[PDB]
Amino acid sequence: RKTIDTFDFTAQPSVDERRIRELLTLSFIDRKENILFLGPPGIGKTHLAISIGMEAIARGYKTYFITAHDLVNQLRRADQEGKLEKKLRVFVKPTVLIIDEMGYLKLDPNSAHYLFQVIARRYEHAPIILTSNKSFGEWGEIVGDSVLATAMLDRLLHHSIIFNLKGESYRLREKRLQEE
Ligand SMILES: Nc1ncnc2c1ncn2[C@@H]1O[C@H](COP(=O)(O)OP(=O)(O)O)[C@@H](O)[C@H]1O
Ligand code: BEF
Ligand SMILES: [Mg+2]
Repeated sequence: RKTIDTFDFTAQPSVDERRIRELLTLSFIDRKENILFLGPPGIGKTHLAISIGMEAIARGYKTYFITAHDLVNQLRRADQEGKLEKKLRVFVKPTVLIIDEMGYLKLDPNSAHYLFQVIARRYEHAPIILTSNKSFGEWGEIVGDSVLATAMLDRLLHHSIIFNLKGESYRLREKRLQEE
């Protein structure tokens, strides 16, 4: 549970606080816009995603957080038990779905399509907030199918607000400060 008020914009100058404050108005929800935070590990992607989610919850919007690998794996099981459609509603019903950590783990090519279904069903219905360390061109490798990746991104990116973050890891930052 992280909020915008604990985010140090001096330590992370690659993100414009103004743009983030625009997100916190939650305008993106009615505009059906997805929010994407991209960049290397530890730079505040998940922090910012959770901050927006926390604002949504406070403003009365149902919000759900899950990593990409967990989402794919859970939907796989639900499908094996002939209850795919029921698990799908869990990820489609929330007004704001945060799909965290897209791209560290290559997804089972046999299960990558579960992610497409969530994206396709939420498409032009309810926002997805996504964090990833990979460029869009690398998504083919993640899902094990360049064609499926293009289809996913076509929907995801159509109505979207993209943040490309940079900088040194805040994790290693805090580690230095202790040592020093
Ligand atoms: N500018 C920042 N200001 C305050 N805390 C930060 C900042 N960037 C990262 N953190 C914190 O460092 C840790 C790593 O940030 P995180 O967003 O989880 O990394 P990632 O970009 O890989 O998702 C978290 O605990 C986060 O709250
Ligand atoms: F390590 Be971060 F979640 F990309
Ligand atoms: Mg993260």
